[PDB]
Amino acid sequence: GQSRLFLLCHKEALMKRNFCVPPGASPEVPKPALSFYVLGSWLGGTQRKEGTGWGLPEPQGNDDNDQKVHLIFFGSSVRWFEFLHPG
Repeated sequence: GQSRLFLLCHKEALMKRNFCVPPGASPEVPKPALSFYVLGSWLGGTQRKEGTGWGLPEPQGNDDNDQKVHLIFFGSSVRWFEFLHPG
């Protein structure tokens, strides 16, 4: 198994959105779909599964880019909406 920790900062609303054309996909306009995304900051490197528990985190990437990530939720992952809160 693989894991990574992140701290939630702000959560957008849940509404119908029109996705972008995927890179290299067919030039067909996507149908509107229910989706939302959150903005969160990573707290460390990737952690590898170690039996029941998890191993020590890998060293954080020496990247000058800000430790910020966008997590786009859609499809069948929309069920996590009510379990996410800032802080």
